[PDB]
Amino acid sequence: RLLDELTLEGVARYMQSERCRRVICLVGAGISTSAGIPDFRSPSTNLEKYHLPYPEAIFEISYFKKHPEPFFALAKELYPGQFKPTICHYFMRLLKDKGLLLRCYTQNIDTLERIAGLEQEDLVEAHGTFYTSHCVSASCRHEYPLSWMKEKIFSEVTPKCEDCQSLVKPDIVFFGESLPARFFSCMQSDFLKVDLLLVMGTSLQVQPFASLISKAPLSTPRLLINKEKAGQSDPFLGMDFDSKKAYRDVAWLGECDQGCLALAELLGWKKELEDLVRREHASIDAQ
Amino acid sequence: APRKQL
Ligand SMILES: *C(=O)CCCCCCCCCCCCC
Ligand SMILES: [Zn+2]
Repeated sequence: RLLDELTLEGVARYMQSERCRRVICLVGAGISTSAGIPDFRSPSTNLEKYHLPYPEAIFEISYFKKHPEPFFALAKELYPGQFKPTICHYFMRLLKDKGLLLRCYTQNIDTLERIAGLEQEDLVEAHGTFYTSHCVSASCRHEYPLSWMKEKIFSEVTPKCEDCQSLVKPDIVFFGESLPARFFSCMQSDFLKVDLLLVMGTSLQVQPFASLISKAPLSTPRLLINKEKAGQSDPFLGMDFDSKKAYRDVAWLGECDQGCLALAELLGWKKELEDLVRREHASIDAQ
Repeated sequence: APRKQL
């Protein structure tokens, strides 16, 4: 075993050893719920006012292609009043600063990883992002920033390309679309090199993102920080936390921010994390 | 690729 005990204490000791050089983070909606961003995929998270065949169609490419207006009216409803990354986002910025971050694979479209200081090279936005938007005409593909897109969503004006008057779409991956090539290209390379997989705020229910946990080498420890245990084999159809054969998987159950605080504390990073977050939060508050 | 699905 690389972990001396299947606890957060064991993971922190591994992280400060010579054996742990390269960390992959896999993150989901659970890291952005304390920033006020809703889990868009959760049925338990105001649609009848549209002529949708089924509630789930508002996030399907097949429907968006037929009628984009529901998506954009909803985007106006859900658009955040502020974009303030969480302690969990800044923990990942610390990993980057400490030279430990190989890659962050995100299921989220909210841009908070970029605001927290992760560079495009550090990120695989598996489901794309609102950070940029593109004209949908294959011959044009004019790029637009989120400030432009936010202005059109609020106006209640369906966003149109200034050059060709085609629809402009946020660079998100709808349900029923292929993930970016970058997802597959990065996966092939990064999982040869990984020493630690940190799985934060995801119940691993979206494919093919959830398949990433099976790409870790057999020796690589996997730490889940999440409100609920996730990723175990389905006794109907994985992570092994609790069996007598468990050797590398650890669950820390709680809010993602509290788990990242607890791990930062073991690492001797609590004051650096507190100082980073308070500074960035003050900066964003003062915008 | 193997498309985005729940
Ligand atoms: C695949 O999981 C992508 C799902 C994207 C749905 C996004 C819903 C609309 C977002 C509203 C505003 C947030 C943008 C910052
Ligand atoms: Zn155009």
